[PDB]
Amino acid sequence: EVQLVESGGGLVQPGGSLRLSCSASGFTFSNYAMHWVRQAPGKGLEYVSAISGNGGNTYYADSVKGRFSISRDNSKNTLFLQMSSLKTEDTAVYYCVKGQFLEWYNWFDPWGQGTLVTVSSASTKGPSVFPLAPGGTAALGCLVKDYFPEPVTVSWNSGALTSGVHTFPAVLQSSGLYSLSSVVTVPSSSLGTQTYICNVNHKPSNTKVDKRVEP
Amino acid sequence: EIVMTQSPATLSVSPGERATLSCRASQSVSSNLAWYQQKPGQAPRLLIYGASTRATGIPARFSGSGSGTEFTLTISSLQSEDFAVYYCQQCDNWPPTFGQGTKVEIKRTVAAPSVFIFPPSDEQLKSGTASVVCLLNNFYPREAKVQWKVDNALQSGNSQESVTEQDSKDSTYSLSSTLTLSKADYEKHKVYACEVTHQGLSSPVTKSFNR
Repeated sequence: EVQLVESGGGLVQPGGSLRLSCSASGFTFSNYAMHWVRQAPGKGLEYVSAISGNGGNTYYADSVKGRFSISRDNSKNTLFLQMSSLKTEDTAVYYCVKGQFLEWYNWFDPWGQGTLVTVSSASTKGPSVFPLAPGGTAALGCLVKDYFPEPVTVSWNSGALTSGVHTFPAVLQSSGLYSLSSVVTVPSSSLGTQTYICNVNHKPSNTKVDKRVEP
Repeated sequence: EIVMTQSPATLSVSPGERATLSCRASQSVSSNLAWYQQKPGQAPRLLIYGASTRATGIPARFSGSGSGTEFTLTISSLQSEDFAVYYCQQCDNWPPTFGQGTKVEIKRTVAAPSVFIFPPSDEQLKSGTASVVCLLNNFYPREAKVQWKVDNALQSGNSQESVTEQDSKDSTYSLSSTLTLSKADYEKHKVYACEVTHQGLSSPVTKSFNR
């Protein structure tokens, strides 16, 4: 089976540079044009760049032309995207994508899993975790505030509590930091007797918090 | 540059019924059109190429049709996995362009949200900011309006919200809205209220607390 695996994504400042890699397997890499496509969080798909099978022809969307560079190593079956002259608007998941034999007027198949590039002036840091404090049903939760960059994971009771949990997409605040809420509905009669803990892990900052939420 | 326009923006379909998605190109691209499926948090995958050829491994219930400027993706009996976002892409012009996507969601009966309001914690107040959170839990359809009032003053520009993906079990949505105030501002006022408008509610519901 054909597999495409991107690496190299992460946080970078405007005025920095970043190199993405895509490792290809399961096909004769040098016989095929390759491409990059990106997707800003919550937005649609935007074509980025093309490279012919032997690397002799390259094409760039006007949005990245003069700033990004595409290249390929056919001996190592790798495709690259060099990102320079960066803008915050370059924040996106970047997808490696397999083309056909000639590079023009291709469709894209298959796609890599994607790698998230965050272009921002903000610096890495872990969240503060605040309680959303609570014979019927009650709601409680955790406010995972002021972290950067994405992503964060949230579980409840070390994974023992899954029913009724909603963990919301983060919002990007005007500060440049992210904020997310995770909630769960539980029996009102349990609020003072059952222990409810939200397990927050922010890998980019190596920050983990276990927060009990009580009335 | 060929402009691709998909319609509708969101298609609500009962499980087992047919879904028909439209894609229009601003010029003729013959049969040079592809369709992609993207499930939340996943990469897109190819469904259709050459307007009507199904990619390997794609179920038979997906079929593409059309030529020239008008194309159709037909999903003949929506299975649970099939609810996703669908993009078209012309494979004819040398700036490749995509449609903006059609979201296919499960249609179910109207369900009113349960609404909860959360004051800021004393811990957060110690650092000088107050977040007030309003939760709209397990409602359908997705359209809902949250209005924040602080001592009856409608808050505009002070809040952000987001919405979960459609729930796999009950096909509902949930929404969280955060109102941000400084500590000094939070302590100037007493009544904090979120008012929720939704098709499932005969009149707007308000949840509030006094600081």
